[PDB]
Amino acid sequence: GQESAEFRPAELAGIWQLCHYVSEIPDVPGILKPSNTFKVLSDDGRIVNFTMIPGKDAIITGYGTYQQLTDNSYKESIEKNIHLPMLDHKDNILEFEIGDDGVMYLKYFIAKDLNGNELNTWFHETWKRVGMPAKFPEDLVR
Amino acid sequence: FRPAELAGIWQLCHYVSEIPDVPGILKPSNTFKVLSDDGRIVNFTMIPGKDAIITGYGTYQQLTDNSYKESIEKNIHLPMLDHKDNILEFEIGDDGVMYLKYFIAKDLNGNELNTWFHETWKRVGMPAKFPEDLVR
Amino acid sequence: FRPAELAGIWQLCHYVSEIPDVPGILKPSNTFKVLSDDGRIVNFTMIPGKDAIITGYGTYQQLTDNSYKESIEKNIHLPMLDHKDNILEFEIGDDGVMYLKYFIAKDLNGNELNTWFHETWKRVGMPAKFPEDLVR
Amino acid sequence: GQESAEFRPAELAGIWQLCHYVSEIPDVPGILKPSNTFKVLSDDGRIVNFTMIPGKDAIITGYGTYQQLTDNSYKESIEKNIHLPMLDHKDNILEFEIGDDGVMYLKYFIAKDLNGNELNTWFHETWKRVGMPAKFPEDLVR
Repeated sequence: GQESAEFRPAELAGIWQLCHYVSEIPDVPGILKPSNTFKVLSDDGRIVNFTMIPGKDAIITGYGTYQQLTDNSYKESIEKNIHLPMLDHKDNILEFEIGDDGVMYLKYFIAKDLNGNELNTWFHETWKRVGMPAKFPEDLVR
Repeated sequence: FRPAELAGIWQLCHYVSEIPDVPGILKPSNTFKVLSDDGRIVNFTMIPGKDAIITGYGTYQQLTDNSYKESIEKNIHLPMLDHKDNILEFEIGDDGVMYLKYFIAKDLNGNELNTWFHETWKRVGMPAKFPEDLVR
Repeated sequence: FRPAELAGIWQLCHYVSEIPDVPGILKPSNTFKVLSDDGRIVNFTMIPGKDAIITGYGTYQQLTDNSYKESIEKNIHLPMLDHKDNILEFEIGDDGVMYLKYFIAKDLNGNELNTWFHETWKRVGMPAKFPEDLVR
Repeated sequence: GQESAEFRPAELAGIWQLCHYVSEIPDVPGILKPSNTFKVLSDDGRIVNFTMIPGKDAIITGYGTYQQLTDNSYKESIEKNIHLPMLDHKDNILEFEIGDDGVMYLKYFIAKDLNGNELNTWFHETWKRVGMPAKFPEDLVR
C-alpha cells in the first residue's frame, strides 16, 4: 500500500545547512549566517541530522525517514534523536517554507519532554540549501 | 559480491604529527562523502563560519568485495573525472575507517598525471550522548 | 585616571540567536586584541586551518576611567585609521567582558560614513585544567 | 642589576603560530600546516601561550617572562603552565633556529614529570611568525 500522494511535491531533497542569526551588537537582531549542522533529505526518503565538531569526529544527532504530507508540511519519522530524545520512535510534523533563494524555514511543535513535563513549544529553524560553487577555492582546507 | 556497507556518511581524515619526518596519527577533517542507498554520491566540504560547498557528485555502485565505481557527473576538485567512471579500491575496517585508492592518468588538458590517490574516510555515527556544550 | 586593566589578550565576541528578530546570546569569535604592557596594540584573526593574520597594529594609552586611544599605524580592516588616533569608550565588567564604542566620520576616500562602532571583547584567561581532548 | 646581555639579539619578539605536519596518507611524513595555538613573545619580555577552541573561549595555557641567553637559546621563566605543569615556577631553556621564511624551530628538554617519574625527553616544536597580509580578505569571519 501507498502513503498518501495528495500533495504538490516540494523541493525538499537536498543537503541543508543550519543557520543562525548573528549580530555584533547586544540588543539588535542578527543577520543570517551558516552554522555547523547539516540535514540530509535524501532523494530516497531518508533523513539524517549531523553536526560538525571542529578538529573532531562529526556526529549524527538524529535519523529516520521522511514523507511530505501537504503542500507545506512533511513528517520525520524519527528512529532516534539524541538532540531531542522525546521524538524517539515518533513522527514530528514540520511546517516549511522554501524560498527561491535556497533558504528553508521550518517549524514544529513539541507537547511534552521525555520526563512528561508540559512543554507546548514551537521550535523554529532556518536552513540553507548546500550547492556547488562555480569555482573550487584554491586554498580549500579539505 | 558480498555487499559492503558503503551507504552512509563518511568523514575525510588525514594524518598529523608535531614533528617532521615521522608518521602522523589519524585526525578527522572537513569533508564528507554522502553515499545514499539509491546509489547517489555527493562530496561536500564544510568551511568554518561560511557556507559549505558541494565539490563533486554522481552515482556509485559496488563492483567486487573491494571495489566500487563512482560515475562522476561533475567534480570541481577533480574535473578530469567529469562524465567519467572512477574505480576505487576500498577496505573498511572494524573500526569504521575506510581506505580508498584510485589512479588517474591524465588531467583535463591531456597532461600526463599518472597519479595514485589515497584517501582515508571514517564512518559518521550517532554517539550515545548529545554533548552538553555542542555548537550546532 | 584609575588605571584599568586593559593590558591582556582579548577575544572578540558576537551575539547569536536561532531565530530572527530577537536578541542573541554572547559567543566568542575568531579575533584577538593583544594589549601589551608597553602600550602596543595588535589585532589578529585566526582562520581555521590557515595562517592567522594581523589586521591592525599601533600603540595605545588609557585617557580616562572609560576611554583609551589607539594610535593606529596600519589597519587593513579600517584603513581610514592609518596614522590616526581612534578614541574608544570602554566599560569592563566583573565577568571580564569589555564593551567598546567608537565613531568614524569619513572613509579613506572622504565619503561620509558617520558610523558608530560597537565591539564586545572578552578577557582570555587560564582555566584551572588543560582540557583532555584539546586540539593544539 | 642586569641579566647577561652577552648574546646577539635574535628576532624572537612576535606573535607565533604553532604548526604541525599533515599528510593525506598513513605512513608518509606530512607537510607544514598551521594549527590553533599562539605564542606571544612581547617586545617587553613577556610570554603567553594560548589555544583557540573553535566556537568557544580561547584559553591561556602558559605564561611568564622570557630572556635570550645565547645566540640560539632563550629561557621562559614560567609562572604556571597547565599544558606542562612540571614547568611551574621553573625556567625552561629553548634552543631555537629562526629562518628568513618566518619559521622557528624550538626544542627543549624535560627531565622529570610532576610525579617525579623519569622522562628525559626532548620536545620539538615548529612555529610560524604571524604577519599582516597585503589584502584584508573580503569574506573574513572575524
